[PDB]
Amino acid sequence: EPKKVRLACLKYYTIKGDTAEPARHADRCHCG
Amino acid sequence: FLKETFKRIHNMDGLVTGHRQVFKYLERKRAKICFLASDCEEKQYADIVECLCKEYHLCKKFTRRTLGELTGQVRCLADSDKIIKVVPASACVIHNFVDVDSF
Amino acid sequence: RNLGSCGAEDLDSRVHPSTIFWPTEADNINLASGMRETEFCTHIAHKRECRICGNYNSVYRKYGLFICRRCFKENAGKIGFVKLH
Amino acid sequence: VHIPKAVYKAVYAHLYENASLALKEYWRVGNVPGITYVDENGKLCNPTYLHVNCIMQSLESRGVVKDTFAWRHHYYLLTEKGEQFIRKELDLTDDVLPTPYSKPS
Amino acid sequence: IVRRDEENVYYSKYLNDCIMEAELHEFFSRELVDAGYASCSLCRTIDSICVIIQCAEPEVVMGDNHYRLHKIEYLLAGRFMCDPKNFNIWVDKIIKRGLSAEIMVDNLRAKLEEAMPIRRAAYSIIRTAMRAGAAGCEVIVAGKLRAQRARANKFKEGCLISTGHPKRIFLAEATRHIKMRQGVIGVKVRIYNPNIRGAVMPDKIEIGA
Amino acid sequence: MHQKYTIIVVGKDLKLVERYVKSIVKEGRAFGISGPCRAPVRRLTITTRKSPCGEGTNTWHRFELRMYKRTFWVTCGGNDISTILSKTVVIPGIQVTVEVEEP
Repeated sequence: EPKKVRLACLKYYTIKGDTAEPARHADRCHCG
Repeated sequence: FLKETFKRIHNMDGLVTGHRQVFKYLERKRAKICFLASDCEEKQYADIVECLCKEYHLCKKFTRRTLGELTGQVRCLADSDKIIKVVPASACVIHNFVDVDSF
Repeated sequence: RNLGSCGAEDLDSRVHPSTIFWPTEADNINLASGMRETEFCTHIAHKRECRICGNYNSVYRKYGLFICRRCFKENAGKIGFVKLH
Repeated sequence: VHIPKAVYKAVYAHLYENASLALKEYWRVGNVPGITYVDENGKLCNPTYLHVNCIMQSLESRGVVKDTFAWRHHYYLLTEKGEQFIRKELDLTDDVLPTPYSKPS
Repeated sequence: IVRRDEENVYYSKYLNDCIMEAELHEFFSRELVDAGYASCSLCRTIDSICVIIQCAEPEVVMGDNHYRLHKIEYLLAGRFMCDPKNFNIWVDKIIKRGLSAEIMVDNLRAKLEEAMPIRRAAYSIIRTAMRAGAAGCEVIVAGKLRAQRARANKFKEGCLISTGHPKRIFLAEATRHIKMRQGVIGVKVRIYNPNIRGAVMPDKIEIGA
Repeated sequence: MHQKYTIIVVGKDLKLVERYVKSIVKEGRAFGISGPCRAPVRRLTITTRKSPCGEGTNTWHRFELRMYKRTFWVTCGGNDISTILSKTVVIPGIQVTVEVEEP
């Protein structure tokens, strides 16, 4: 019964649309 | 105008909402165009879109509620009448696409 | 668990590859083509049942009927069975 | 319960083309050999019994189709209302009609 | 001299279609009650399927523009894995309905579900049968007709035979179940016609002078 | 031209199967077909308890199904592919009497 974490402007990875990422252990979006 | 084809699109879909969907539709997706929410919650919220679009097909217009109208994102009773508040959206993107009358 | 693995001496001893001799009984094609899905019905076993009343007890497999006995005296006349001698 | 839209369209189209649905009373895991769709999967794949059973249950409860259980099979048939509905989702127009209207021959 | 495992193919190929027949009969009896469905027969052809129905008035089930019937044909294509358009259905009509128990019992159930009294309905059925030409007819009603205690009363008129091989031809019986408020009401019928198809009952002697 | 053909007939009633026969043989006198080979009768047997439950004296039902089979294979050279249909049409088709053909 784990509960979500609020979503926000995580896309600010780049200061100004520097297109960087299209974290603990390096895992792929879903599987690995 | 621009109020009938979206509906024809929606039965086969093609429009999307929410921030995560658009960006994943902005990059690695066939983004034709999208009619934005026009700098609502934050301009930078959408400056992330404009900057990437101009850095990497769309335009802007002030009609968010309509964006929720052509979008089947409002509770429509069988009588074909408004019920709930037309759910504002912003992700706007268009994919299958299947306008020309406007341009 | 997609990256786990065990000592090879512990992997030569896995079961015979020849699938299993426990398939469900399907009368026609309409039945099937062949999270919880990992174990919803993994217990694969025969489930042959009356094609009339869907019961697993007292099913006449003889001649390929698959008809319960109580669900049979009623339809025997329609099928063609007749009570003589 | 998380039924994709593709299954909805495939079911509705098969309904229109044959105005019917001779389904089975099954609840395990399996695939229907008739209706098939090719989307995301990338090839014409069958759907699973649970999804279609839920969909047809909704349809019947809504009056679109009516059933007629006999032995172990569900026999559904759609009405005038259903014709006036299925027509809407599949982008159809009034003039188009189901195949059995014409001659099977 | 011969192999018994081949002819078993034909034999098992004639058993399958008999079972196919009966499922259809149940389906019809549960659906085409408004058309007075009586029975069904099937001529398995190598080319297609031809089905000959027995209804009191086919025009009903026949449907305007034959729409309903054509809908039906496609439906049975799905279940039997047969290609549609090869499942042609032919309708046939019955004339001496009084000679058939099934139609009369369907009529009786229809009447009873209206809350029509049992006696009047049964005797209407019976005079119908004797008008159509009948040597006898018996009717029955068992269930919780009035009080919690259940008892059965039977009506009749003329003679009815209930023994021998002749009971397998000249005597046609039928039954139904009725789901009413108090509980299941059970009704059954039987008509005796010794002159059907010009077949003579035994123990019958005619002499000329 | 010549193919060596066989005719199978199956049925559960003895009357029609003995009536189909006369018609077909009367029709084929010219083409050279000859009488049948009446095959051993196949006896299906089922014994079932006469009650839906165990009670009273134990009484049994004895159902059976007889299947009759007549086989004319005497057409062969006397009948060509097209001429076979000549023989399978003039006969009086009965609603239940599957007849299969195979060279």
